Amino acid sequence: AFSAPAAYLTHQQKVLRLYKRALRHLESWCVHRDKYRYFACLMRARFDEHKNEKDMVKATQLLRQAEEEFWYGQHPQPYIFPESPGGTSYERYECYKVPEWCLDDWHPSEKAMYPDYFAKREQWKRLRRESWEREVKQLQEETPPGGPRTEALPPARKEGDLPPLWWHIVTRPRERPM
Amino acid sequence: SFPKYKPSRLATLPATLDPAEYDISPETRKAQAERLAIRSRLKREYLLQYNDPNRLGVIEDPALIRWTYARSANIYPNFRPTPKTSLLGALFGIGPLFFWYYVFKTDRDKKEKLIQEGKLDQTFNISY
Amino acid sequence: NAYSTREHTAYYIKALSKDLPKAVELLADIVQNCSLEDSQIEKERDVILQELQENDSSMRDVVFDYLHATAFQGTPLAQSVEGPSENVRKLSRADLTEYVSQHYKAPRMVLAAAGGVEHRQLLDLAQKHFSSLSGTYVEDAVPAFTPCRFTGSEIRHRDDALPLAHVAIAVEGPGWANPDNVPLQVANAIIGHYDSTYGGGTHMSSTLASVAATRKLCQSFQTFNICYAETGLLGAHFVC
Amino acid sequence: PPLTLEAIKDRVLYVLKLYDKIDPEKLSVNSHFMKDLGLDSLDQVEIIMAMEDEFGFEIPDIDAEKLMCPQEIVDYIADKKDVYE
Repeated sequence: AFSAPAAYLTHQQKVLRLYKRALRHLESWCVHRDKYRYFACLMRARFDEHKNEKDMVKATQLLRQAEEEFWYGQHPQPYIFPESPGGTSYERYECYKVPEWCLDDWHPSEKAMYPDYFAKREQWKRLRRESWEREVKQLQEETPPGGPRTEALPPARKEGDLPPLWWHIVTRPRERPM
Repeated sequence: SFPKYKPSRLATLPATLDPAEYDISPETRKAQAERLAIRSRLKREYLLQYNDPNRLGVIEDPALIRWTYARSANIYPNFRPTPKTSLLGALFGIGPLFFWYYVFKTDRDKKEKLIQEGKLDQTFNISY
Repeated sequence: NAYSTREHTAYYIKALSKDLPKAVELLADIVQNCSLEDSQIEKERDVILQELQENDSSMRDVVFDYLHATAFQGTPLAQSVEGPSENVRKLSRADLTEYVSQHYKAPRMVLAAAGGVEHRQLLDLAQKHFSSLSGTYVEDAVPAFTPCRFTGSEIRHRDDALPLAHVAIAVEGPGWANPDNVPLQVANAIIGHYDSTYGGGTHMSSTLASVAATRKLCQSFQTFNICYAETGLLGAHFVC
Repeated sequence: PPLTLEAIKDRVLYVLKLYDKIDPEKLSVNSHFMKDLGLDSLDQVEIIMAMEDEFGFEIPDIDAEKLMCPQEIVDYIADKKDVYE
């Protein structure tokens, strides 16, 4: 689901990321909601103060100094969402995630236990097998002569065509497979 | 003026605190775009093979083959007996052996001396 | 007229007050809509190389360039304004256009007037002519100011053929904004300046000047306080 | 905790309505914060943070900046949580 990255981060995006990091670390330091709200409004005012600086050199120096302040003031143990990277539950269910291709190796008796599901799976396999050629053709056509200069992939131009390189994204293992 | 962060080999400098991330030039942006181009081409090739409904097996990554070869095969062909290589080899190969010889020989000689002088206790040491 | 320094570049027009609008128009055209035509580029390359050959004669400029090279070695300030001859021959229209785009920006420019100029008239003319110029940097490429290290060093080009010896000695000094600049300027005024043409000679208050006149030690000696944003060269230059 | 699509939409609209700067009446699933509403970028950051706190899952910054709409937030949450109804 992650969007393709860009070659560089714009100054606005860097400022936004600094804002988010500062707010989250402040919330870590300000455990109680009221103190967090007060100091968060303070931080928003701090950003607004130089929101409209015309000189880009001055704004860049301000961003640099703000990052230095953030590193000094970062919470040693910032709060991490349980399922986020570094979180307590990050990748906890990875082992339970199993690739779709495994079902093909099931014994016929096992596949018999779930007939309708495997019929639907055969339908999906047919869809992928038909769509592959058109997807390759579309990717070739849209691709620039030098080569793909970004990771972004084109959407389906015409009806009856699936988005190019759609199988793994669509059939990715469920977040909580069990 | 909060104290600055001294980067080290096991504590890399944060990109936020990178002195170069705030001095960007046209050439640097061009280079970044080229690096993204390389990555995008590699990812396109990989995803094309990875989503191929006919492919059955590993997608041989040349990079992994190169890493394994460089870490095993290419070492001796690209080795030249040099002052650093020769001295480090001598030290780390034969040095420890002579240190352990000194240690064990001294200990054993002391033990033998004590046994000869009848000045060692083996009252119940009957299982060697 | 125009003057370029290691830290500043200026274009100014001396003109009658009644001609202020046309002067503003011409300055705007020069700053923004500069052709940088290639043929003129080649001719100016020839001219610049010839002038680099000429400046070698000027001993004082050569000595001050050496002083900057040795004192601020490894830093942008060491570079001369004219630049190496190899760069001059290798420069291209693309590089000049890029320099104008990156360094010529509205926030980094000041339009200044003196004499019979009404500030309202100047502001209106600037809005008319200088408004288009922008401070945005293409692809968010913003130049970053770099503090420059001062290194105690000695650069001696020994050319005994030369008639007289030029020596420039300096210590690191305050920046432009440092309040210490005034007392250092007072101290340098105390040290003074002397040239053989000076009439005062021995009776001059400056002890160095009096001694040089009495013993004819030096043809010329002057004290300089060269200041850049974060560093400066404080010292003296004497030909002897 | 089925976390159906309608529940996600209702909770996102809940958070946005409790947002003082947004006027509740004109708030709609398709009300782009940047254009239809008057929110600026920092308001986009704050609203994304509020959503991630409400649902307890962190939206990566690259994806977070591009939402620009409540329905986009709802569908992204559905994709992350595998909500198919």
